[PDB]
Amino acid sequence: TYHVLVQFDVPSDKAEAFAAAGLFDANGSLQNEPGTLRFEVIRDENNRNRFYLDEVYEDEAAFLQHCRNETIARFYELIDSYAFGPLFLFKGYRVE
Amino acid sequence: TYHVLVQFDVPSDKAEAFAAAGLFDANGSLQNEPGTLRFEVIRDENNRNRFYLDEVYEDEAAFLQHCRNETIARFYELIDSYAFGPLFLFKGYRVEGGA
Repeated sequence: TYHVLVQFDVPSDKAEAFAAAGLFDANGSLQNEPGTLRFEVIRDENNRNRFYLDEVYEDEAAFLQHCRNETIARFYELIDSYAFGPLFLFKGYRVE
Repeated sequence: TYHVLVQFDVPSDKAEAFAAAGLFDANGSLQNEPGTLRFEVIRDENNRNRFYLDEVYEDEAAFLQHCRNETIARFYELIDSYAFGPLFLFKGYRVEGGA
């Protein structure tokens, strides 16, 4: 499996809005993309502005397909006015 | 849930030894620790030396329990001579209720 960790920063008063947008992305991607296997939104325990998306795909091609799909485009429409990112913390493969 | 992302760097000739140690840590923690819910070893797609541990716990207390248990202690005994880390990339809480 192909694991992609993404980091975003948002104004503190936009944190709840970002989290909703992240779950919108997760909901739509998991449901409609056969290559998208897991998609979690994580809030930093102390940094008031920082969130992480922990994404799992069958392979890199599935991630590139996600990048070309409608849900991620809808996600960016929601956050574009205020968010900073994506910053890719890593892309890698699971050691099974 | 409480999510912890850990990063390690190892010399190239110790990458297989690190993976074996990480697989021991993941299987030993998941099998024996009721608060340890998920534990994945991930190798960077290009960086030959870099590994990540993606750990999920019931709450912060369960991570701190993991930290005081015997599985992690043997993991560090296996990797001490060659590894660089842990570097904590993040600790955080999952936003719940999604599909």
